[PDB]
Amino acid sequence: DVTRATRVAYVKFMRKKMAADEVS
Amino acid sequence: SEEEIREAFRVFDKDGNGFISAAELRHVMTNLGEKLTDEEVDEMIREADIDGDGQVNYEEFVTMMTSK
Ligand SMILES: [Ca+2]
Ligand SMILES: [Ca+2]
Repeated sequence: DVTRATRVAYVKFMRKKMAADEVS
Repeated sequence: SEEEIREAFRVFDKDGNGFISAAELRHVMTNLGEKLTDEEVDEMIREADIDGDGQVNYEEFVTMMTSK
């Protein structure tokens, strides 16, 4: 499973995709 | 602390050459259930890529990981 820091990295990597899904 | 961040980096740096590539980031993201364009993956590399070589070294990973 994700090792917590990896989950934080995944969310950070996703910042711009997340923002643009929030818009749509 | 730093052993957790080193470990997270190793999860992404799958070939262990000390750089997270686009292909590696696509791979990890895909196997967490994401459907990403070549465009969206490049965008993700840009969140951390500072020298603009198109991949994420450990130092770049640290600074993305410790700023917000
Ligand atoms: Ca690599
Ligand atoms: Ca770089």
